[PDB]
Amino acid sequence: AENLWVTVYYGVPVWKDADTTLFCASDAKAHETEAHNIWATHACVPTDPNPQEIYMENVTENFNMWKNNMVEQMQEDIISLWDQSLKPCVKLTPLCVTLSCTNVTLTNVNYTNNFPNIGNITDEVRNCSFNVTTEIRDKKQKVYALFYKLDIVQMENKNSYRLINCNTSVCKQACPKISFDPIPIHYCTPAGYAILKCNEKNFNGTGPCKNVSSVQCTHGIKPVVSTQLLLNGSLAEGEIIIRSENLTNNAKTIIVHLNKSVEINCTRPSNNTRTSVTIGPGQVFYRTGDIIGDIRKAYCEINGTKWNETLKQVVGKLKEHFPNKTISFQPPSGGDLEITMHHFNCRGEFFYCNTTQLFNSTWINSTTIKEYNDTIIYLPCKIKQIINMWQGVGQCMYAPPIRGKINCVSNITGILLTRDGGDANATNDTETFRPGGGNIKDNWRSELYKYKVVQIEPLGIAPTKCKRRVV
Amino acid sequence: TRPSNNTRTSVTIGPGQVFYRTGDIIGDIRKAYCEINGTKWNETLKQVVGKLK
Amino acid sequence: QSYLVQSGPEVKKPGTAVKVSCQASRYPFTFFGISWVRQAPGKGPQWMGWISPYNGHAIYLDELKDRLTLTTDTDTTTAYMELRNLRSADTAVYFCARDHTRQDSRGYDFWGQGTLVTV
Amino acid sequence: AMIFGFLGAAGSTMGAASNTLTVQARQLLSGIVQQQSNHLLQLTVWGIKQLQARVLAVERYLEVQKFLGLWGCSGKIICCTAVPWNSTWSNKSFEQIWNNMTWIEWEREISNYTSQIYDILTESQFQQDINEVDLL
Amino acid sequence: AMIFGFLGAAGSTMGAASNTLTVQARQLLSGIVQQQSNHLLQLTVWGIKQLQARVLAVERYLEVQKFLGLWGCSGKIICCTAVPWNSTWSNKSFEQIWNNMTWIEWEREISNYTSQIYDILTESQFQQDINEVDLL
Amino acid sequence: AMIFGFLGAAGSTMGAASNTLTVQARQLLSGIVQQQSNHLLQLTVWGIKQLQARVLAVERYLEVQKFLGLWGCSGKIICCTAVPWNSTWSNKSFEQIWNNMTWIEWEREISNYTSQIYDILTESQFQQDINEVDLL
Ligand SMILES: *[C@@H]1O[C@H](CO)[C@@H](O[C@@H]2O[C@H](CO)[C@@H](O[C@@H]3O[C@H](CO[C@H]4O[C@H](CO[C@H]5O[C@H](CO)[C@@H](O)[C@H](O)[C@@H]5O)[C@@H](O)[C@H](O[C@H]5O[C@H](CO)[C@@H](O)[C@H](O)[C@@H]5O)[C@@H]4O)[C@@H](O)[C@H](O[C@H]4O[C@H](CO)[C@@H](O)[C@H](O)[C@@H]4O[C@H]4O[C@H](CO)[C@@H](O)[C@H](O)[C@@H]4O[C@H]4O[C@H](CO)[C@@H](O)[C@H](O)[C@@H]4O)[C@@H]3O)[C@H](O)[C@H]2NC(C)=O)[C@H](O)[C@H]1NC(C)=O
Ligand SMILES: *[C@@H]1O[C@H](CO)[C@@H](O[C@@H]2O[C@H](CO)[C@@H](O[C@@H]3O[C@H](CO[C@H]4O[C@H](CO[C@H]5O[C@H](CO)[C@@H](O)[C@H](O)[C@@H]5O)[C@@H](O)[C@H](O[C@H]5O[C@H](CO)[C@@H](O)[C@H](O)[C@@H]5O)[C@@H]4O)[C@@H](O)[C@H](O[C@H]4O[C@H](CO)[C@@H](O)[C@H](O)[C@@H]4O)[C@@H]3O)[C@H](O)[C@H]2NC(C)=O)[C@H](O)[C@H]1NC(C)=O
Ligand SMILES: *[C@@H]1O[C@H](CO)[C@@H](O[C@@H]2O[C@H](CO)[C@@H](O[C@@H]3O[C@H](CO[C@H]4O[C@H](CO[C@H]5O[C@H](CO)[C@@H](O)[C@H](O)[C@@H]5O)[C@@H](O)[C@H](O[C@H]5O[C@H](CO)[C@@H](O)[C@H](O)[C@@H]5O)[C@@H]4O)[C@@H](O)[C@H](O[C@H]4O[C@H](CO)[C@@H](O)[C@H](O)[C@@H]4O)[C@@H]3O)[C@H](O)[C@H]2NC(C)=O)[C@H](O)[C@H]1NC(C)=O
Ligand SMILES: *[C@@H]1O[C@H](CO)[C@@H](O[C@@H]2O[C@H](CO)[C@@H](O[C@@H]3O[C@H](CO[C@H]4O[C@H](CO[C@H]5O[C@H](CO)[C@@H](O)[C@H](O)[C@@H]5O)[C@@H](O)[C@H](O[C@H]5O[C@H](CO)[C@@H](O)[C@H](O)[C@@H]5O)[C@@H]4O)[C@@H](O)[C@H](O[C@H]4O[C@H](CO)[C@@H](O)[C@H](O)[C@@H]4O)[C@@H]3O)[C@H](O)[C@H]2NC(C)=O)[C@H](O)[C@H]1NC(C)=O
Ligand SMILES: *[C@@H]1O[C@H](CO[C@@H]2O[C@@H](C)[C@@H](O)[C@@H](O)[C@@H]2O)[C@@H](O[C@@H]2O[C@H](CO)[C@@H](O[C@@H]3O[C@H](CO[C@H]4O[C@H](CO[C@H]5O[C@H](CO)[C@@H](O)[C@H](O)[C@@H]5O)[C@@H](O)[C@H](O)[C@@H]4O)[C@@H](O)[C@H](O[C@H]4O[C@H](CO)[C@@H](O)[C@H](O)[C@@H]4O)[C@@H]3O)[C@H](O)[C@H]2NC(C)=O)[C@H](O)[C@H]1NC(C)=O
Ligand SMILES: *[C@@H]1O[C@H](CO)[C@@H](O[C@@H]2O[C@H](CO)[C@@H](O)[C@H](O)[C@H]2NC(C)=O)[C@H](O)[C@H]1NC(C)=O
Ligand SMILES: *[C@@H]1O[C@H](CO)[C@@H](O[C@@H]2O[C@H](CO)[C@@H](O)[C@H](O)[C@H]2NC(C)=O)[C@H](O)[C@H]1NC(C)=O
Ligand SMILES: *[C@@H]1O[C@H](CO)[C@@H](O[C@@H]2O[C@H](CO)[C@@H](O)[C@H](O)[C@H]2NC(C)=O)[C@H](O)[C@H]1NC(C)=O
Ligand SMILES: *[C@@H]1O[C@H](CO)[C@@H](O)[C@H](O)[C@H]1NC(C)=O
Ligand SMILES: *[C@@H]1O[C@H](CO)[C@@H](O)[C@H](O)[C@H]1NC(C)=O
Ligand SMILES: *[C@@H]1O[C@H](CO)[C@@H](O)[C@H](O)[C@H]1NC(C)=O
Ligand SMILES: *[C@@H]1O[C@H](CO)[C@@H](O)[C@H](O)[C@H]1NC(C)=O
Ligand SMILES: *[C@@H]1O[C@H](CO)[C@@H](O)[C@H](O)[C@H]1NC(C)=O
Ligand SMILES: *[C@@H]1O[C@H](CO)[C@@H](O)[C@H](O)[C@H]1NC(C)=O
Ligand SMILES: *[C@@H]1O[C@H](CO)[C@@H](O)[C@H](O)[C@H]1NC(C)=O
Ligand SMILES: *[C@@H]1O[C@H](CO)[C@@H](O)[C@H](O)[C@H]1NC(C)=O
Repeated sequence: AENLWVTVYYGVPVWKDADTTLFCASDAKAHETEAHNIWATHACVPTDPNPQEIYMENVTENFNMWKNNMVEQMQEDIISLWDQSLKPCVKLTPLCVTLSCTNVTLTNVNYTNNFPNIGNITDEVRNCSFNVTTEIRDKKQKVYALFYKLDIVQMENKNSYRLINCNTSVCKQACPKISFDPIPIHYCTPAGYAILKCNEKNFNGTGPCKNVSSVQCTHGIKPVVSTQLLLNGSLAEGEIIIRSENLTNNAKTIIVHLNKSVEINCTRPSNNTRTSVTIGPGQVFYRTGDIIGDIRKAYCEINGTKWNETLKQVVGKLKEHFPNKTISFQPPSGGDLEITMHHFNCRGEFFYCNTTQLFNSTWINSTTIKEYNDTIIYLPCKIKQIINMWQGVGQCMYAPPIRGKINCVSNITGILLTRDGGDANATNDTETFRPGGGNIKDNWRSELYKYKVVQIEPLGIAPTKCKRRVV
Repeated sequence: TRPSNNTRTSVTIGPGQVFYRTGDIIGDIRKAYCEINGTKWNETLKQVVGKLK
Repeated sequence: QSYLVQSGPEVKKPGTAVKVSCQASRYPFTFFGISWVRQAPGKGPQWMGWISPYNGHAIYLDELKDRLTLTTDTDTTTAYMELRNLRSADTAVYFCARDHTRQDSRGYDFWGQGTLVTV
Repeated sequence: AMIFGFLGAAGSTMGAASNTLTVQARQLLSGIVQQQSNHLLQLTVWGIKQLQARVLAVERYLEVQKFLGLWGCSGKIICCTAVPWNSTWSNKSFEQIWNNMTWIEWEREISNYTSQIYDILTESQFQQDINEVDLL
Repeated sequence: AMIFGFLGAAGSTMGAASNTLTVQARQLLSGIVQQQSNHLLQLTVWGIKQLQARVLAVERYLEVQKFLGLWGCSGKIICCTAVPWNSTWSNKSFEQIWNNMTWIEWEREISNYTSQIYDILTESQFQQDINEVDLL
Repeated sequence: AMIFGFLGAAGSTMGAASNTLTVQARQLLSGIVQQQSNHLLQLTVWGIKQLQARVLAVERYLEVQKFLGLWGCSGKIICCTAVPWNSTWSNKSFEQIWNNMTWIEWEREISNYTSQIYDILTESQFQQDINEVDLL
C-alpha cells in the first residue's frame, strides 16, 4: 500500500558464512603449574565460568566439514606454537660427527619382571662413541651415548655411523622444562561473530543440520597427535559414524568415530639414566648414559574382547555403505614409519607401535557367531629420539630421555582407514581397509566437524506503517 | 642477453646446507651484451639536449 | 510444494469409533497448523477443530468437546482424527486443511480430497 | 512468552523475533576477548591472534554504527524513516512478511536492493537537514 | 566558582561535581598516544606498547558509547530516562545524595544493582520504539 | 546539476558544495583495508602496515564522532546549534561566504578560533541538559 515506509531494525538475528580470527581460551585450573606447556600457553585468556549454549529451534543450516576453515586455522596455530617453543632451545650441530658404534653390554638379572616376553632392548640400541668440543673450542673430548638403531644410519666403513638428520636439517634439543601434555583448547570468536553447533546424534560431515545451536567458544579440544588411531578424543553420541569426503574415491581417508571407548595401556619397562655432557659454550646435551635394571621392549596392552567387539560393530556400519561385499582389515602396505606404525607421545617419549594384530582379520558373512575367551593383545613398540612429525615442514626435534619407567593409559576414539582400489579382483566380494592415511588435519576434523563460523548482520530493513515525524 | 650456457651443480657444505655453483660452461661461450638501436638513441639523445639548452 | 492426502472412505456401523488420517508431505510439517472440517451432503462445511503439529496444542468445538480428540504424529508427518459415538447424522465428507501462514493464518491454503463416512 | 538467548529467535517469524532485538544488540562489542590474557607475551602466537580479534570486534561494531548515524537513527533500536517503500524490492503484504517469514529469509529476498536502499536512506536524512536549515 | 581540571571535583558532592561533567567527558579518546612516535620502528619494545595503548584507548571509549546508544542517550551529557527509581537500590532522599555524597561514594553504594539497572534501561528504550512503531 | 565523486566539489563555493556532504561522509571508515589480505602472515612487512592502517581508519572516524556527540549532533549531516555567531571569528555577510568562498578558504580563515568554537559548543550542549533536568 501507500502507507508502507522503510524502517530500520537494530539487533536482527541474521548471520552469514564468514572466516575470522579465533583466539584461545583455557581453564585456569590446568594453569598455574609453571610447567610451560607447549600448546595452551599463558597467553590464553581464562575461559568463561558459565558457557552459554542456545538452542535455535526452527533452524536448518548447511554444515560442511572437509571445507571448514577452522581446521586449517588450527593446523597453522599448532605448527606455529611448535616452532616457537623450540626456538630458544639448544642446537645439536656438534653431534653431526662420525659415530663408532658397538653392541651394548649391561649388568643385571631382572628375569623379565613380568608376564610379557616380547624381548629386550639389546639389539635395539647401540653404544656409540664420538669426539665433541668442551666449553673451550680448541679442546676435544671423547664421549659415549646409547642410540636407538632408528636414529643412526650407517654411512660406510662398517662400525661407523651417523645421525639420520645430519643430511636433511639441524635438530634442536627439546628444552627440559617444556611439557608435551595436551591440555584442552577452546577456540572462541570476536564479538560480532558466532559459532553454529550441530546437535544431531547421527550426522555425517555434510548436509543440512536440523538441530543447530549457538555457542561462543568450542569445547575443550586436545591437540593430541596420532597416526592410525585417534586417542583421548570425544566419543560419538548416537552410534558409530563413518565419515569420508567421498566413499567412492579411494584417495580419501575414511574416519571412524567410536561410541564406546577402548582402553590402550602403553608402558616403557626399561630403566634409562639421563646424563649430560657439554658440547659447547652454554650448550649441554642430554643422553642415555646407561640402562640398568629392567630391560624389555616397550609394549601396549589391549583387551582382546573389547577390540573384537569394536571391530565387529564397525564392520557392521561398513557393510551398509558396501552392501554385497565382505570386509577385511589388513596392515599398512608401506610408507614412512609414522604411517606404518601407531605413533603417539607419552611423557615426552615418542612411541611407534606395530598394531598388526588389531588389523588382520576377515569378516566373510557372519554366518555363525564365533565365541572365544578373553585375551590380552601385546603390541611391540619402538622409541625414537630424532622426531619429524610435520612431514618435514616444522623444526626437527631431539627428545631427551625421561628418567625411570614410563606408563600411559589413553582411550581409543576413532580409526583412520584407507580403502584400496581395484577393477576385477577387488570386486570379487571383498574390500580391504588398511589403517592410517590422510594427514594431521584429519586428527582435528574429528573434533571440529560440528562447528561453523558465521558473521552476525544485526541491521534489518522492513516495511511498516510508521512514518518519521517531521518538525 | 647472456649467450653462455652455464650448468647449475650443487654440493653439500654442511648439515642441510647446499651450495649451488656453476659446474661448467659448455656449448656457446660469449660475453653478455645489450643491443640498442643506434638511430633511436640518437633521436632520444637529441631531444634531451634540446630541453637542456 | 506441500500436499495433504487423506485415507479412503469407510462404512461404519453406528456406535463404533472411526479414525481418519491425513498425511502431509513435501513441506515443513511443524510450521503450519492443521484444521478439520466436515461437509454433510447438500450442505455447507462445518468447523470441527484446529491442531498445532508443533506443540500439540488443540482447539475443539463444544458439541464435539467430549466426543472428538485430535492427535498429531511428527516422525512420519501424519495427522489423525478419531471420533467416537457415531450418531446417524455424522455422515459427511471430512477435510484436513493446512493453515494459510505460520501465525494468525486467517485462511486455509491446502485441503484434502475428502473422506465420506456413512453412519 | 519466555526470554530468549543469543539468536534463540532465529527460526521464528518476524512478528515474534522483533520482540528480542535487545538480545542480539547487547552482544556486539563486549566479550571475553578484552580480558587480561592471564619471549614477549604480546608477540606470541596467541598474543597476536587476540590483538587482531580485538580490532575485528571494533570494526564490526563501527560498521553498523556508521549507517545509523547517516540515516539519523543513532540511539534507536527500531527507527522509523521517511522513505516510502518501493513495490519493486518486494510487494508482499503485512501477513506475508511478519507472520510467514523469518529475518533470514527476508534479508535474502531483498538482498539485491540493500545497497540501493542504504543510499536512499542517507539521501533522505540529508534532505531533512537541508530542509531544516533553510526553514528556521 | 572556578573551572576545575581533570577529576578536580572528585572530592566534592554531587550537586557541585555535576557542573564539571564536560571536563571528564572531553578526555576519553584524545591523547598524546596518537602522535607520530618521533629494526622495524613499530615492532620495537615501545612500538608495540604504543599500538596496544591506541587500541585500549578506543575500547574504553566505545564501551561507554555502546550503553549510551542502547538507552537512547546518544549525544547528551545528562540524559533523562523513563525508568522509575526503585527504592531498593537506594532509598536516600534528595539532600542525602546531592548535598552529602560524592560520586565515588554513591557508585559504590549502588554497585550491586548497576547491572540490573543497565538491563532495565535497555529494555525501557526498547519499549519506547515498540510503542512508537505501532502508534504512527 | 550532476552528482560528484569524492572531493569533487572542493573547488566550488559553499552554496554548491554543501549539497554534496553525503559523498564525503559516506567514505570515512569503509575501505579495502578490511579485506582478507589474500613466516606469520600477520607479522610480514605488509601484514603490519595493514594492521596499522585499520587502527588509523578507526581513530579518524571516532575523532570526528567524539565531537558530534558532545555537541548534541549525533546522527545528523547538518546540525543547528544555539551558539550565536561571534563577529570576531569572522564578520563576513551571507553572500561573502556562501557565494564567494570555498570550504578550504573559509576553514583557514577561522582556523585560529576553531579550538575556541569547539569548547563553546560543548559548553552550550551541557547547559541544555542542565536546564532540562531542573525543568521537568
Ligand atoms: C590421554 O590422557 C591420559 C589422561 O589424561 C594421559 O595419561 C596421563 O598423562 C599425564 C601426563 O603425561 C600423567 O601425569 C603425569 O604423571 C607422572 C607420574 O606421576 C606419578 O609419580 C609422581 C612422582 O613423579 C616422580 O616419580 C616418577 C616415577 O613414578 C618419575 O618418573 C618422575 O620423574 C618423578 O621422579 C607422583 O607424585 C604421582 O602421584 C601423585 O602426584 C600428585 C601429587 O604430587 C597427584 O596430584 C597425582 O594425582 C598423583 O596421584 C604419581 O605416582 C608425573 O611425574 C607427571 O608430573 C609431571 O607433570 C606435572 C604436570 O602434569 C608436573 O606438575 C610435574 O612436576 C611433572 O613435570 C615434570 O616433567 C615435565 C615433563 O613431563 C616437565 O615439563 C616439568 O617441568 C617437570 O620436570 C621438571 O622437574 C623434574 C623433577 O620433578 C626434573 O627431573 C625435570 O628436569 C624438570 O626440572 C604427570 O603428573 C598421568 O599420570 C597420566 N594418566 C594415566 C591414567 O596414565 C595420556 O598420556 C593421554 N594420551 C595421549 C596420547 O595424549
Ligand atoms: C517454531 O515454529 C513454530 C511454528 O512455525 C512456532 O509456533 C508458533 O508460535 C507462536 C508463538 O509466537 C504461536 O502464536 C501464538 O499462538 C497461541 C495459541 O493460539 C492458538 O490458540 C488460541 C486460543 O488459545 C487460548 O485458549 C486455549 C484453550 O482453548 C489456551 O490453552 C491458550 O493458552 C489460550 O489461552 C487461538 O485463539 C489461536 O487462533 C489464532 O490462530 C489461528 C491460526 O493461526 C487463527 O486462524 C486465528 O484467527 C487466531 O489468530 C490459535 O488457535 C496464541 O495464544 C498466541 O497469542 C498471543 O500472542 C499474540 C501475538 O500477536 C497476541 O496477539 C495474542 O493476544 C496473545 O497474546 C500466539 O498467537 C503460533 O500459533 C505457533 N504456530 C503453530 C503452528 O503452533 C514457534 O513459535 C517457533 N519457535 C521458535 C523458537 O522459532
Ligand atoms: C571540599 O569539601 C568542602 C566541605 O565539604 C567543600 O566546601 C563547601 O563548598 C561549597 C561550594 O560549592 C559551599 O557551598 C557554598 O557556600 C557559600 C557560603 O555559604 C555560607 O554563607 C552564605 C552567605 O554568604 C554570603 O554572605 C557572605 C557575607 O556574610 C559573603 O562573604 C559570601 O560571599 C556570600 O555572599 C550563607 O547563606 C550560607 O548558608 C547556607 O548554608 C547553611 C549551612 O550549609 C544552610 O543552613 C543555609 O540554609 C544556607 O543554605 C553559608 O552560611 C554559598 O554562598 C554558596 O551559595 C552559592 O551556591 C549555591 C549552590 O546551590 C547557590 O544556590 C547560591 O545561590 C549561591 O550561588 C554555596 O552554598 C559549602 O558551604 C562548603 N562547605 C563548608 C563546610 O565550608 C568544598 O567545596 C570541597 N572542595 C572540593 C574541591 O571538593
Ligand atoms: C568552478 O568555478 C566556476 C566559477 O567560479 C563555477 O561556475 C559557477 O557554477 C554555478 C553552478 O552552481 C553557476 O550558478 C548557476 O548559474 C546558472 C546560470 O546562471 C546564469 O544564467 C541565468 C539564466 O539562464 C537561464 O536561461 C538560459 C537561456 O538564456 C538557459 O540556457 C539556462 O539554462 C537558464 O535556464 C541567469 O538568470 C543568471 O543570473 C544570475 O547570476 C547573475 C550573475 O551571477 C546575477 O547577477 C543574477 O542576479 C542571477 O543570480 C546567470 O546569468 C543558473 O541557472 C543556476 O541557477 C540554478 O541554481 C540556483 C542555485 O541557488 C537556483 O537558485 C536557481 O533557481 C537555479 O536552479 C546557478 O545560479 C555560476 O553562474 C557559475 N559561475 C560562472 C562565473 O560561470 C563552477 O560551478 C565551479 N565548478 C566546480 C566543480 O567547482
Ligand atoms: C507462507 O509461506 C508458505 C511457504 O513458503 C515456502 O516455504 C518457506 C519455508 C520459504 O522457503 C518460502 O520461500 C517458500 O516459498 C507458502 O506456501 C507456498 O504457497 C505457494 C502458493 O500457493 C505454493 O506454490 C504453489 O503450489 C501449488 C500446489 O503445489 C502443487 O504443485 C507443486 C508443483 O511445484 C513444482 O514446481 C516447484 C517450483 O516451481 C517445485 O519446487 C516443485 O517440486 C514442483 O516441481 C508440487 O510440488 C506440489 O507437491 C503440489 O502438487 C501449485 O499448484 C502452484 O502452481 C501454480 O502457481 C500459480 C498460482 O500461485 C499459477 O499461476 C501457476 O500457473 C501454477 O499452476 C504453486 O507452485 C508453495 O508450494 C507453498 N509452499 C509450501 C512449502 O507450502 C504460503 O503461500 C505463504 N503464505 C502466504 C504468502 O500468505
Ligand atoms: C659403552 O662404551 C663405553 C666405551 O666408550 C663404556 O665405557 C667404559 O666401559 C668400560 C667397561 O666397563 C669401563 O671400564 C670404562 O670406565 C668406561 N668408560 C670409559 C671412558 O672407557 C660404557 O660402559 C659402554 N656402555 C654400555 C651400556 O655398554
Ligand atoms: C554404539 O553403536 C552401535 C552401532 O554402530 C550400537 O550397536 C547397535 O545396538 C542396538 C541396540 O542393542 C542393536 O539393535 C543394533 O543391532 C546394534 N548395531 C550393530 C551394528 O551391532 C551400540 O549399541 C552403540 N553403543 C552405545 C553404548 O551407544
Ligand atoms: C597398565 O598395565 C600395567 C602393567 O601392564 C598395569 O600395572 C599393574 O598394576 C597392578 C595393580 O592393579 C599391579 O599389581 C601390577 O604389578 C602392575 N604391573 C606391573 C608390570 O607393574 C596397570 O595397572 C595398567 N593400567 C590400567 C589402567 O589398567
Ligand atoms: C633404575 O635406574 C635408577 C637410576 O640409575 C637407579 O637408581 C635404580 O636403582 C634403577 N632400578 C630401579 C628398579 O629403579
Ligand atoms: C578376536 O577375533 C579374532 C578373529 O578376527 C580371533 O582370532 C581371536 O581369537 C578373537 N579374540 C578374542 C579374545 O575373542
Ligand atoms: C546383493 O545381490 C543380490 C543378488 O546377488 C541381490 O538380490 C541383493 O539385493 C543385493 N544386496 C543389496 C543390498 O542390494
Ligand atoms: C594375517 O596377515 C597375513 C598377511 O599379512 C594373512 O595372510 C593372514 O591370513 C592374516 N591372518 C592370520 C591369522 O595370520
Ligand atoms: C647447454 O647446457 C645443457 C646442460 O648441460 C646441455 O644439455 C646442452 O647440450 C648445452 N647446449 C645447449 C645448446 O643447450
Ligand atoms: C523502485 O525501484 C526501481 C529500481 O529498483 C526504480 O526503477 C523505481 O523508480 C522505484 N520506484 C519509484 C516509485 O521510484
Ligand atoms: C526493586 O528491585 C528488586 C530487586 O532488587 C525487585 O525485587 C523489586 O520488585 C523492585 N521493585 C519494583 C517496584 O519493581
Ligand atoms: C568574541 O570572541 C572574543 C575572543 O575571540 C571575545 O573576547 C568576545 O567576548 C566574544 N564576543 C562576545 C560577544 O562574547
